[PDB]
Amino acid sequence: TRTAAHTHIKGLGLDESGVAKRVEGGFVGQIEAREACGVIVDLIKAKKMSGRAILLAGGPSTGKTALALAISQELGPKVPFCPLVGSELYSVEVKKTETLMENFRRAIGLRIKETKEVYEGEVTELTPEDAENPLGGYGKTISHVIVGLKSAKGTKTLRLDPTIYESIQREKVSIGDVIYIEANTGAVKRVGRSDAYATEFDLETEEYVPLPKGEVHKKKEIVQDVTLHDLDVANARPQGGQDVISMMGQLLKPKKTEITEKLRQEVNKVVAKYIDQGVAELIPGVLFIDEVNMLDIEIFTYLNKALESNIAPVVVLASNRGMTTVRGTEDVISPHGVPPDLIDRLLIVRTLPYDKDEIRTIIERRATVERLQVESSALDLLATMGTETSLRYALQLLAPCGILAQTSNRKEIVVNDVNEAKLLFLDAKRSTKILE
Amino acid sequence: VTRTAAHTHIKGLGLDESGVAKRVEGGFVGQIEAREACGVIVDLIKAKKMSGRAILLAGGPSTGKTALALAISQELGPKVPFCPLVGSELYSVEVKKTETLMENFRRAIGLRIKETKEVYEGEVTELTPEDISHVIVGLKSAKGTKTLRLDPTIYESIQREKVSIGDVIYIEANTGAVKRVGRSDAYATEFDLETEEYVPLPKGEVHKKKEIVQDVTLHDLDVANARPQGGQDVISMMGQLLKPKKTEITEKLRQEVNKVVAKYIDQGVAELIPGVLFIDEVNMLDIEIFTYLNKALESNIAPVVVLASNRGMTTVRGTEDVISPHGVPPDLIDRLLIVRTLPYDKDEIRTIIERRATVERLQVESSALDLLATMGTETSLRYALQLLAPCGILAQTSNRKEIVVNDVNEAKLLFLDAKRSTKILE
Amino acid sequence: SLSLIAAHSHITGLGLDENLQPRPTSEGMVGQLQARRAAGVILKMVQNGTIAGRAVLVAGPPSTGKTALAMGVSQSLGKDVPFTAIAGSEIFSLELSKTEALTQAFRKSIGIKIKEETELIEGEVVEIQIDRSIHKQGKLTIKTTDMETIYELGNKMIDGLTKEKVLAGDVISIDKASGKITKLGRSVQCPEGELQKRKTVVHTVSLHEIDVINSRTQGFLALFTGDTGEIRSEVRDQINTKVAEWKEEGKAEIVPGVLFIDEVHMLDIECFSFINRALEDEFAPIVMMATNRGVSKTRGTNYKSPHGLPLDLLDRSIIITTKSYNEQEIKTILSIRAQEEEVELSSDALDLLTKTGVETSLRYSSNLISVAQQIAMKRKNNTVEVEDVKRAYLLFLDSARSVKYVQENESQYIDDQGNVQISIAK
Amino acid sequence: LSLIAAHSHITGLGLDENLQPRPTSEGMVGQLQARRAAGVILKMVQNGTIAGRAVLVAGPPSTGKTALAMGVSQSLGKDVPFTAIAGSEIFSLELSKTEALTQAFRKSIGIKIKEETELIEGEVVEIQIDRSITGGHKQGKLTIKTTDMETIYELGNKMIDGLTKEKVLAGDVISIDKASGKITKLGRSFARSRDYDAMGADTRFVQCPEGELQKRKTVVHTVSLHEIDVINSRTQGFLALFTGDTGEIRSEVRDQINTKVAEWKEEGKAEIVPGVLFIDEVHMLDIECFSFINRALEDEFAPIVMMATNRGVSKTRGTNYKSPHGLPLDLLDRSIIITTKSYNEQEIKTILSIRAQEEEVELSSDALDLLTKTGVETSLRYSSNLISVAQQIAMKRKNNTVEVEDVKRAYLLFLDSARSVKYVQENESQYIDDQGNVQISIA
Amino acid sequence: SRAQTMSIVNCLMQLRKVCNHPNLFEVRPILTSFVLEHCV
DNA sequence: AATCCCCTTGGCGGTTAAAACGCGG
Ligand SMILES: Nc1ncnc2c1ncn2[C@@H]1O[C@H](COP(=O)(O)OP(=O)(O)OP(O)(O)=S)[C@@H](O)[C@H]1O
Ligand SMILES: Nc1ncnc2c1ncn2[C@@H]1O[C@H](COP(=O)(O)OP(=O)(O)O)[C@@H](O)[C@H]1O
Ligand SMILES: Nc1ncnc2c1ncn2[C@@H]1O[C@H](COP(=O)(O)OP(=O)(O)O)[C@@H](O)[C@H]1O
Ligand SMILES: Nc1ncnc2c1ncn2[C@@H]1O[C@H](COP(=O)(O)OP(=O)(O)O)[C@@H](O)[C@H]1O
Ligand SMILES: [Mg+2]
Ligand SMILES: [Mg+2]
Ligand SMILES: [Mg+2]
Ligand SMILES: [Mg+2]
Repeated sequence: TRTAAHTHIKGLGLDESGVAKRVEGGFVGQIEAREACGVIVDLIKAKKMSGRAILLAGGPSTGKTALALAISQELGPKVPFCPLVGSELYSVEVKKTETLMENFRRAIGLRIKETKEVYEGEVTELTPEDAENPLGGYGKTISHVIVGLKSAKGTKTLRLDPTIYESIQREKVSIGDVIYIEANTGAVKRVGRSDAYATEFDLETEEYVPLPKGEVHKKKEIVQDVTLHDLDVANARPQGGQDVISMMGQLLKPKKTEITEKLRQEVNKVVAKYIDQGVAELIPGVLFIDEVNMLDIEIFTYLNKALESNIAPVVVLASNRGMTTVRGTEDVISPHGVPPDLIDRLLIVRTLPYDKDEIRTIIERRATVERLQVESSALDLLATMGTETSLRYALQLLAPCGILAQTSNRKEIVVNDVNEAKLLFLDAKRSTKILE
Repeated sequence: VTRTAAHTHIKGLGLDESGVAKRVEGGFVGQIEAREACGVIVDLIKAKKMSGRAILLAGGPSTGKTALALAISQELGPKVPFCPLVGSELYSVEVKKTETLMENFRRAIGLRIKETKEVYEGEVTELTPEDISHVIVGLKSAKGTKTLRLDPTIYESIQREKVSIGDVIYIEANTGAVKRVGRSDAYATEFDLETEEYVPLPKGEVHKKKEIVQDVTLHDLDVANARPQGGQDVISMMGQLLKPKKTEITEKLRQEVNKVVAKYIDQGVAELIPGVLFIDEVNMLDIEIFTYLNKALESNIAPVVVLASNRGMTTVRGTEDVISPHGVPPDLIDRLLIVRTLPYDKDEIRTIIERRATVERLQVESSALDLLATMGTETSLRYALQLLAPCGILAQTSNRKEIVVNDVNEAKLLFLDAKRSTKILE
Repeated sequence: SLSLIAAHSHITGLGLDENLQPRPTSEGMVGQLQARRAAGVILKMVQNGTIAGRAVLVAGPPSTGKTALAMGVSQSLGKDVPFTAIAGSEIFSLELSKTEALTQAFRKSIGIKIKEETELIEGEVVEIQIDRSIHKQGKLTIKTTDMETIYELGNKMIDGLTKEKVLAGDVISIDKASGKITKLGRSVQCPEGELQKRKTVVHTVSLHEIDVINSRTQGFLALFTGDTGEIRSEVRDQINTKVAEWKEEGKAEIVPGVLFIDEVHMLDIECFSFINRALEDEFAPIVMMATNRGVSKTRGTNYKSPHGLPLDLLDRSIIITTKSYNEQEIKTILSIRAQEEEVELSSDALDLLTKTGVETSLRYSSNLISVAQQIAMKRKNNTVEVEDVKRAYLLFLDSARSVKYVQENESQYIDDQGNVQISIAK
Repeated sequence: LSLIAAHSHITGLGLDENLQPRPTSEGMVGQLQARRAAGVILKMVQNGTIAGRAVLVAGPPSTGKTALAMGVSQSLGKDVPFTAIAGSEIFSLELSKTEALTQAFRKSIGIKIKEETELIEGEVVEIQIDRSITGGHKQGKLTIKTTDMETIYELGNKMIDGLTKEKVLAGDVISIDKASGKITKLGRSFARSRDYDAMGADTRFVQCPEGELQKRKTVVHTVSLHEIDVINSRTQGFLALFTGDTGEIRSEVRDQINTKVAEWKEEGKAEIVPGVLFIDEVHMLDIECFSFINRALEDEFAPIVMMATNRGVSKTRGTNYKSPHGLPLDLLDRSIIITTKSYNEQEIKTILSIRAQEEEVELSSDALDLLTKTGVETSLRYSSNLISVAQQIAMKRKNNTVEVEDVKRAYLLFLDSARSVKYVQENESQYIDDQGNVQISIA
Repeated sequence: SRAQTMSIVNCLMQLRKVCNHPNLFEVRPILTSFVLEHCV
């Protein structure tokens, strides 16, 4: 399998009482940050509060993104988690504020369940009947239609409305075709031709499909997880309509538009009604904005208003710089490049740099997860190199070392392989020196 | 009878067979070395071998760079595609500057193709729908009759052209275009007054086939494969009124078009004519355009781009601290061969003025022409060139054909130079 | 794929042995031993496919072989593996955000191979019999090299054959499932065996292609028109999860590729911030970045940086450094270029070209070969001698000589302050 | 449709047969050198041979440069295109600067295609249209008469439909175009037999036409080159002629149109009438615009461009260096500059009198002298604007002439730039300064 | 020019055809767009 | 070794002599 930078991160690695083990879940160290993230994960699972914000402050290569991804893993794949970077907010189709709002509502998941009844099988009969008296209706005076469907467990004779007969005619269904009728909506679908009539003609273009399993009339409960933004998009750009105008609009590109507050309010009304009835349940997710430094002052000012809303996820922010002038402003030096007003709404989770033992353990774990064998001496050399230049430099130099060892038909990386890798691939400081 | 422009007297480079340039041929005076270099470049273009080659015509103002470019175009001939441009033309608002540059690159590469045209024409004798259904049409001519079956699109075209029995039509099979050319002559006297314009019954057989050679560019093929471009059907109308603006054509479309052109050449039905892209006032380009021009020149299918500038040690637009030889960053300069263009002395200015006067059908006295030459030397060559028309107008107003010194002095007192106007401002 | 000669046509590979040790001159590459060794390491990483989100910086002085190194890596990597090469100036678009453009570039370099097993009958048609309703009765006969049988048609097959209007005696191809019919000429070629064959067809697509296909009703046109627009992130998440599920099922495989940004020193700080995180996630290709400037101010920022790039990105990258060539390597590179351009240089001509390239620039000497060839052809000589190269040197100027001429005549060019002395007098 | 505007008083350049400017003619006063140069440019435009010349009009404000341009336009008259644009008009949102300049340049070249058409004119005698109910066959004949001949025409379907649409009757004099097919109702020959509705709405009789019933006439179609480009750019370009939204027309369209028009000229089908492009306040244009103007003037299908500038030495927009006229030296090298000077007292007085004649304001001698002194002191345009207000003040007084007291009242009520500047400097606290401070209270 | 150097009488008939009208040899083409066989 | 009958060819216009032909029975 492919090995990304954060594959080894499987979780926060905490005990039942909340204490963080020294080395668990792929993490090494960062005890206080891991405990704070665990408390935040508990707060998210509580599903009571809206607009809570935390900011992961620390230097480069400290573990901000690692902690965010650990939070995402701990919450599970049923809770929303929308990653972002500060640069992605600057769209060219709609204002940055609308993009931020869309991301906010993309992280409030809703689990909506609907019971659906379907009639499916192979058509055996189709006998339209007229009214008992010609004066009963208008024109064709078509009464009910009788259809016989066959399944693996038997047959059933259905009585259908003339609308369903019109749908059957539209879908071009003949005897022997496998069909699919939804009693929820009255929609008729043509699955294909039965395998029974596969050899009727030796050359024919028909998608032969097997007879449906189970009974003809099966009732199933369908559960889907959809974000609120999905409902907003569905309302803004509905896919219904078969007019020429409808199709022409379908062909057009889907440019982002400033979805009005009225549409959001109506969606919230219908969702609240369904949550009250028990049909749907709310799952507040998490919004992660990495490199918050790149946001403009306008985005931060709008964040101030967004975080006070009644429905707002837990925004987690990462900043790797301190005492930096805020983008879009000339004079406001701010603690983390984040305006002071937003900082007052935040809880800062400080993450601390690593020592040699932690770097060595990280290199060990990364080599293990990479399916690479590393000698102890070469591993100590890598640890010294990482504490000399950077952890990421060593972590990325591991792979070329393995390739070099393989080119010599060696199962494990030796110190000479690491030295040759250093000679072939430089670092930032050495590149700066050689270019000077 | 004829109009005159800045370079109407430039008919070519005036180079002999050996490559040496005569002092005065093809409307050029002096500039021998630049003419020889441009002749070498013309030979390179005619070789049709290299791609992405670039040269820079570097010199001061009013020195003969645009004239050299137009002379290269004349020497190459109308067969080859020569795309004139200005640095300011690449700052579009519908698509990015990179797309415009690439489109102009592919517009300067020529393709000549052979196509067989199937053409039907005759007087309609039957219009029977087959039942959106096919139409069965019967065409009669002076040599025979023929009955055809037309697709529904052609039926829609015929329907919207108001074609009835007795009308004469013209169906092009390849494109599906129907033109109602008029009503048959046999029905001219049916009524004494109607809007119908009558045409004779077509001669020859109804089914005609001809082979025509047509010149297209790669940009034409890209546009054809990218957006719908013609048609008399409402479907085509909606397809083209939808997505009307220019689009950023992808590399995939260009690669597929290149494969199609390679197939056409391999079959022998097409031949390639690489051409020239001329970008005048290249100093107006931003650093991004130059940076992409670095990559675009490395493409294996590119024209011989020629660039012209009249600036020295000027900073590059967009950057704030890059001083470059001609406003061109050093990365692009290394990709270029520079042809230096030199100023003109008094005798060559005099000859240029004389020939310009000869071109515009003016008569200039020798003393007046000497005064005009010395004032062009004093102020500017182009200033002396533009003074000719007012002098001729003044001479005509005095019922005098040849230009005299007094008319030149009057024109000088009426119209001023940049230096004189600035002095008046001071 | 017919095309003219580019500046990187001779580089047909990276020229490594089994032990990844580059030979002195192989596959069109000369010198750059350590750079080629590191490039081979990168190539092996790409071929393995187990490593994702690695950025390699190809830094060094100009005219050293950075783009040549990338081209060699691309050729040695071969086809059937994505390789997207975009200049840093292509990101800035009026229709796509810079982050969206970078995302699309990232997705373009990850390929997905999908195998489709289709049942198609191929043979030479003999007879077709279609009758009216007695809905439709039809029989077709297909002959091959060893069988001749009739097929009893159905309604839809009859409709399809009538729509195609297949004649007799022409090789035809019919798909049992899809129903598509592909026509071929009369049997040069002939049917080769059984009537109904079982051959799988593999489709190579990228993640971006799937995203655009699912973007709209007919989004696959946008892959050529370029009007994709900023795709919704939920669609990309759907594509990613379905690709994971398909790989688990084994019905589709992923082929990671290489993304090459030629001029990263033009991207702004937002682009680098995006790249930092885009590298971390899975399905991230290997990004190759080429830069030349030593220390410059990052676009969008007011501070210098070790390569024009922010320190956060440099921490995430491994740097491959290229070193300037010497006289012998210049000589052999020019020999390779001359062989590619079909120019027969003499020994003394090659030595003069080598000394000129060492003194001024390798690109300048490379460009002089074709001009020298054209000069010699004007003299009706086959081999290019010393005097032809000397005349090419005299006619065409390099950067240093042009700068010297501009500096010695700074009055006649337009300066940064906008002043020029057009008047030859005074 | 026009009102009394600033330059409404000039009907031409006022020149003799030898291009010698008259002391005062056609509305223009003084500016003898400028008027002679403008006449030379006028003759250059009328010749139609010299292409792509550039001419600059420089001078202090209120020296008559726009008046000179209006005089040139009036001397040109109709049938010779004149495109008056401002430097601010180029900077658009749907088109590039180069595209807008290209469209402005092409707007000044006119193409005339002359066609000969046959026209039927006469007074109807009898019209008769026979149509079957629930049937498509229609048959009709008409009798159209002239003073010397009368004839009957049996009509096709389309002519019957057209006459039915036009509501032609017996007492109608109509014209028929055999090619286009349009029917124009010129007038009536007599009354409509005294029916109830429409009793006396046809009193305006017209005389019966005279001569051959079917006579040939020539029709001239004048269309600018830009219109042809817009028509041939796309299929919907015809709508773009009125709506705008022409887009950036591809260069191939313009090249092909140029070739086709040159072929038309060589064939005698079309006559090309080049015109003048006039840019107000060219100093607002960017340096890119000036470079494009430099190149585009060398085209053979280019008009003659005239520009107005009063900035003296000033910073060219888009650059950080000052230039002699707000324009780069490259554009100054290929342009001939005509200069304008300040006006004497007598020239100001006669311009004021001309304006008073145009505004239909009767000024007394003393009032005119006071206005001239005020104009010399403050501004020509100030007194020009004061004339009409003085007329209104006189009307308020119920007097048909403007006296000195009316001008005094107008002077008191309405201020000049200098007086406003003085009042601002004296009371600076009552106005918002550049630093954003002002005192609102009075205590 | 071609007849100055073939038969002469056929050339005289061709010259008479020139004198009659140029359309006896070749009519001016009906320009129409190039058609690509299949899109990308 | 210098001169007559036919050649030598495009587009014309007559003008009989088979080709190919519904139909009548
Ligand atoms: N050697 C020459 N012989 C004849 N005519 C010339 C010569 N050099 C220039 N001209 C003409 O004089 C004018 C000079 O204009 P250009 O040749 O365009 O000069 P230029 O180098 O283009 O100046 P810029 O860069 O466009 S401001 C044109 O009308 C030329 O046709
Ligand atoms: N506590 C930790 N244990 C193990 N690996 C870590 C830890 N913190 C960071 N890393 C590793 O270091 C690298 C940098 O992490 P990341 O969070 O992306 O940097 P930053 O903190 O600057 O955003 C990651 O690949 C991650 O695997
Ligand atoms: N190692 C090499 N082997 C062969 N040719 C080379 C080599 N390095 C550079 N070249 C040639 O030099 C020319 C310019 O190199 P280029 O790729 O532009 O380098 P850079 O991008 O660093 O300037 C190319 O046409 C290439 O063919
Ligand atoms: N020579 C003149 N003859 C007649 N009227 C003039 C003359 N010069 C200026 N005017 C009048 O004075 C006013 C000056 O306007 P304008 O020409 O726009 O000034 P400027 O030359 O500063 O553009 C105009 O309304 C015009 O009618
Ligand atoms: Mg990170
Ligand atoms: Mg020029
Ligand atoms: Mg490069
Ligand atoms: Mg004005």
